[PDB]
Amino acid sequence: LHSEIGRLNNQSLLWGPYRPNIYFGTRPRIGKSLMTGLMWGKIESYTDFQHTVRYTCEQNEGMKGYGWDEYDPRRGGIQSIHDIQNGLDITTSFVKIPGGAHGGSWAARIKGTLNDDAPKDQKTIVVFYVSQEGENSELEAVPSENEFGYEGDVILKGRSEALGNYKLVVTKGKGVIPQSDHDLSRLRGPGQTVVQSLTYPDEVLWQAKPILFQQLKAGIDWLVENKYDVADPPPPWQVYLLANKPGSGNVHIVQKVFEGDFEFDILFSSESAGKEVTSKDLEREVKQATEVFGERFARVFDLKAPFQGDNYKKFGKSMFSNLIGGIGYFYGHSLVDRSYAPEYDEENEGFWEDAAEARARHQEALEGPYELFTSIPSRPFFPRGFLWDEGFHLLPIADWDIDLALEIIKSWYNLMDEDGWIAREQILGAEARSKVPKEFQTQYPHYANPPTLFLVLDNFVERLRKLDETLSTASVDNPEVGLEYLRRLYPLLRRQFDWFRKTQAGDIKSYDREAYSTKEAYRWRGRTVSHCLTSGLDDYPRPQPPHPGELHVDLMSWVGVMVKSLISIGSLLGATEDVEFYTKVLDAIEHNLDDLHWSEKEGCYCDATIDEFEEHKLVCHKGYISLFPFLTGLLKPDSPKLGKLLALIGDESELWSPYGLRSLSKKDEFYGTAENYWRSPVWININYLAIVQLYNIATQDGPYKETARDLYTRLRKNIVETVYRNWEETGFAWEQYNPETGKGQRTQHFTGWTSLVVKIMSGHH
Ligand SMILES: O=[N+]([O-])c1cc(N2CCOCC2)ccc1NCc1cccc(CN2C[C@H](O)[C@@H](O)[C@H](O)[C@H]2CO)c1
Ligand SMILES: *[C@@H]1O[C@H](CO)[C@@H](O)[C@H](O)[C@H]1NC(C)=O
Repeated sequence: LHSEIGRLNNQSLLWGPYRPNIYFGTRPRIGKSLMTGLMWGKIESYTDFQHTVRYTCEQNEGMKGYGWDEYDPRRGGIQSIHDIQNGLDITTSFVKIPGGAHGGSWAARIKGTLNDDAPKDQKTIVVFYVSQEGENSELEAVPSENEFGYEGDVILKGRSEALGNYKLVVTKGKGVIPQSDHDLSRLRGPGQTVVQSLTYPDEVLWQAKPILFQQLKAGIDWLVENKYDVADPPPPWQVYLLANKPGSGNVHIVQKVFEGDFEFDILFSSESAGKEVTSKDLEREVKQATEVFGERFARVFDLKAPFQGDNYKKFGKSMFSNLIGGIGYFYGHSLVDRSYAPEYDEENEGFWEDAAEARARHQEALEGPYELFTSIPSRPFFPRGFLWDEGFHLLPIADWDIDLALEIIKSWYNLMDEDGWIAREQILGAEARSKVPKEFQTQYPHYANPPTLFLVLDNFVERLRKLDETLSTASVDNPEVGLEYLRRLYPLLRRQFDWFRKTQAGDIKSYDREAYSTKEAYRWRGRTVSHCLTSGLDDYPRPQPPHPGELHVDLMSWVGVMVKSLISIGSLLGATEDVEFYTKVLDAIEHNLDDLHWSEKEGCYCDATIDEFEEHKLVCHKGYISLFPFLTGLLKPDSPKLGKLLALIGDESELWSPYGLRSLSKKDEFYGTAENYWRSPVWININYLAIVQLYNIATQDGPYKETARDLYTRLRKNIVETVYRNWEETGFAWEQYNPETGKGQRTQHFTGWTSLVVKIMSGHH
């Protein structure tokens, strides 16, 4: 049955718009196969199209916004693009039609509506770019009956091992198609849909923009050669209309020009399915997917007071649909320093200078290829896998579709090397590398990231204890299937645990360090004078200078989270030897959190170093780090330490702003200094952890139940309304929020863990 659910999840999830780095495109979960991409731009002059054309996601003054209004990767979705520069409101509706043996069929409608400001007769160029990688696959444009291009539909006929036989149709579309009475029309036609069919080596097919412009430039070179000149120039839209040359190749460019409003359809028909897809199919399936999205949303994300209103519901659907709509399929080589240079052990003072010298040897090499199926923080800015972000992304996704969440976790754990390392940042293939400066591509096998993916597995275990609709819950509805998933994953989870203890070890023994345990102490590798990027809290102030004796209380808490998950999953699997080892470790972390990281003087947890005089010194910077044992749920609800942390959380003069908890206390000397990234702003991911833990305490007998209930109620309200007000005014989820003003700041489209807000609204954790 596990096998069967496997095959059905593959077939369900194979096709999608799994190219979140571009406005609209499709690819299957196959490395070397069929990819599609949409381009558009106004053309008003001989030189503006190069500057107006849209392909890869950006955010600037020229784009009002964009995002998914609805999405489910099994069914499809509707995306809205609001383009100020090109005067266009675009709708891309995508829908999946199951059948046959090759992951089924799909359809998309592209709709462009000129905004009020645009000239009514604006000319818009639209390109549908189709590419196919694979040594023994084929794709052919069926020629038109007509001389110069297509009056109707364009038909591509294709074959591969992976997809079988298929046809891809770009429909004629609705809208005015401009006509040229110029002399050139004798040789290029008056104006019509055109197709150019090309071949390049498989590894450059992704470079859609340069491949297009190279064809456009050949077109213009031909005009200059053939006496079309400034005495009598063709109109700009005809100078930029490719000469029709359909045929066979691994690239197919389908170009249309519209005057005013336009729409056209893309119909992908898997031959192994029944009848080929029609525009009527598309319209029907789009209606259906919308009804299904509506029904699932009211079940899965039932928003509780005071967020029951339609305005909060619209907000929730937008925050949710952008998070799940960010799911991409990435394939290619990763850049990795496999030197394991000894400078990376960081056992000396000044270790960051040694580590710099090792990096400057540039021993990194490309390795893989690898594949990843994952949600992303940011389409325009960070369209790739981030290890601790994904833990946050999958909490709402797992509610919606636990089986999808488990596929993504599986995809992440298939990246783990023999040692138990997954790169914190997954830059797979040249297309992914193009969005990243060379200096920042290289991953390091000694750099960890919080294991937030365990928090999702915790939600799954609690659920496992206590056809699309069926597939979505098959791994909890069939406990046999769920246990078997954990059985295969468990060894990887245990390998990572051991990797953390081996590679991120703190030094107790070699200093005057008293503690209940000689084993349990941890230090994030990879820290520089002003940063600790591996912790995920880039510039939170840490002990100065960095030191091999440093201990980080957040890292110990994360190991705590891991052991509690391994106890749970080990138990379900009856790994009794293993569960006994974990239990001793958990008891040891509970004691050493206190002996090594608790400040009675400050009333909070702190990182440690060793002094100028080689003694253990606590270093207290009141903020998120200080709360970590509480945030990761390691503290008993009756703990006096917890009560002191609730006093810090609630204190307006330290962390409590009207807009949520400040990353750093207003009292801390590093408040609003340097880049001020994690040194004051309100971050939705850590606020979410705090809201879940306050709720935990509010729903138990104990001495802080009522303090927790009050703080839970207000914190939930402050975080949701801050993100809501900003979405209302700007159309964006933001990366962080200003604790003085409430404004969203840094990066837009952060869906992204800011989308945790859908879960905070639905409550009942
Ligand atoms: O140096 N940069 O290439 C760079 C460029 C830009 N630009 C691009 C063009 O213009 C607009 C903004 C912005 C920031 C950076 N900073 C470093 C950076 C690298 C990768 C991800 C993140 C975001 N998160 C940071 C979180 O702290 C972490 O926890 C989380 O895991 C991670 C993923 O969400 C930050
Ligand atoms: C989907 O299934 C095929 C064959 O059953 C397999 O090769 C592939 O690995 C599966 N998915 C992924 C991305 O592994």
